[PDB]
Amino acid sequence: MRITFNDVKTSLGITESYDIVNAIRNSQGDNFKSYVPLATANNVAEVGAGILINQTVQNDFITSLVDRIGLVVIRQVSLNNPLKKFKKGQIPLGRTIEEIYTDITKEKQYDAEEAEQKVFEREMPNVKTLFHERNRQGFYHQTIQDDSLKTAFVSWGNFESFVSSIINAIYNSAEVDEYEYMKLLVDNYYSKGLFTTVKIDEPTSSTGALTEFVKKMRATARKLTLPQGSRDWNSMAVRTRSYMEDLHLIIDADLEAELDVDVLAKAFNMNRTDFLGNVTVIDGFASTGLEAVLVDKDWFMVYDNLHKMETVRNPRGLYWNYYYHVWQTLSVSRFANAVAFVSGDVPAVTQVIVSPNIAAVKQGGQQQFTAYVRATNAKDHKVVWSVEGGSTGTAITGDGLLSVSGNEDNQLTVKATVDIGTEDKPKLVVGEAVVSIRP
Amino acid sequence: MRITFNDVKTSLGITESYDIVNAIRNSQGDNFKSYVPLATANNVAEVGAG
Amino acid sequence: TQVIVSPNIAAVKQGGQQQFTAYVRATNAKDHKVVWSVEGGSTGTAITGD
Amino acid sequence: DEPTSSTGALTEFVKKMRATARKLTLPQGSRDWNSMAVRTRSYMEDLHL
Repeated sequence: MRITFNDVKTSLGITESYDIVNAIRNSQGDNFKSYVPLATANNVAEVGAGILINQTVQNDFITSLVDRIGLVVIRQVSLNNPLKKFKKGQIPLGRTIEEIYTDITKEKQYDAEEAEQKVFEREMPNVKTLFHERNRQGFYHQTIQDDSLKTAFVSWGNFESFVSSIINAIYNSAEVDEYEYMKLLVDNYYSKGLFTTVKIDEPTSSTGALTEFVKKMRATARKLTLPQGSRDWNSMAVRTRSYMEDLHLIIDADLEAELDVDVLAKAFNMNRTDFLGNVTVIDGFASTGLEAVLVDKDWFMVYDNLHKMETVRNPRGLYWNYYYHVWQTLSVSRFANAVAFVSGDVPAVTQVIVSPNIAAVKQGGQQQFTAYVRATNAKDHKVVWSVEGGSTGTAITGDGLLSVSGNEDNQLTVKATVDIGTEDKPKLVVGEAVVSIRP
Repeated sequence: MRITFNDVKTSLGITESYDIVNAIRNSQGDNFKSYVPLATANNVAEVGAG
Repeated sequence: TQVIVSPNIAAVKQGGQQQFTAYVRATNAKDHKVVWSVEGGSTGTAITGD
Repeated sequence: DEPTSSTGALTEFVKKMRATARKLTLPQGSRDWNSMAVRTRSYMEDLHL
């Protein structure tokens, strides 16, 4: 079989901003006057950018002879992912990971007249759980047809180098895809509205506020590690604590350069104006608003289940097949602190969290729910509660107390909604919880 | 006693600013072009937050 | 500034298919839509929007 | 004025704080910084901000 091409131009997919040969020819004392004395300028400009598809060229002196190629160079590259340090061990058996967290309780006023009748009363501890599963199962497939590949080389060294490059491409692809999956984790988390958003663009004073972003980042990092804890920085609304040595700040190259040229080059004793967490620089995020993300070491929940490679030879077709199987689980923990720095515009409310998300009540019982809205601004918004159970008799008050009718058997859905849009154009942010009924 | 739950969504209390899977699918020169070649991206996006 | 088609040289049979990707060098942050065409001049040959 | 209004207000606040701290610990004492208006003296090591 012969594969041949005809009528191929040197300027195949080139869009010209301007014609350099015409500019040189038509220059009159312009910046192109330096190239006027050059004699073989058109020939250099015609083929100086390289050729995509080559064709046989006859020799200049003798038209019968053809021109040969005198050099062959093989280009090699090796890639790694910089986020591999956030991975955990392996899971050889099982599929699901369970994570449990016990929160804090409230203080009760001291009383003896009341205590004399409720000694054996019980108070349910507050505890939440979430689950992680294996979700990545892929393989990389390539083929090597060495007998058909022999004709493209005249040197065994070049042939072997090309085969080795083909082999290395598989591992390069695996590393690149792993990095992209890890970045997709953060982008998905931001897209689902589970971060706490801090604006780093609006300043508090028009007096040369070129340090507003670094001041905000420093303050946020400082208040992330207050000893008494807080429940404003995690998507499960649990009072937790962070440590300074376990905080990782993933930022952008342009942000790093901006900080370095703006504050570090002009600050005396720059230790008072640097970042606080462990800094890792990447090539930006996918979402519009993200500029930097500050997370905890326990935020990542990435494990690898399988890594293997297997080959098979086709003797009728005279070739080799390589398969590289990778199985992994990629997830994040909602119990860990995570904040995202935004330099654009954001909605008034990002999410609403109902603290009891799973409940089981009897036909005459009651359940109390609490709601936490994540408002970017300082404006306070009210929640409204509803129940989509269906039976008549079950009702929820405005505070968040749900009572269940004595005759009812179906799964109840408790919703708390907040309105942030205008009239006739409503926009709603909803938190939800599920209630089962004991018989 | 036997407490069970039936027909529970995987997006119980989640309100999304934008659909990440739709953004990846309908991408032409955007910042998701690196996510386009990913094979099992839908499952990771679906169960990546717990 | 330019648009680069990742496979620039291809060889296919009369019943085969090929996949091409386009990379657009955009100076600004705006997003632009690519449109594909074939100038072979034969009926029955087609290219999709993807 | 305000610690965050501008860069001059912050340094003015620093000046006022330093002056107050200096005059709270004069050896002769002062009945100017307590609710009982009694003449008392503080120490720099015991001052907390």
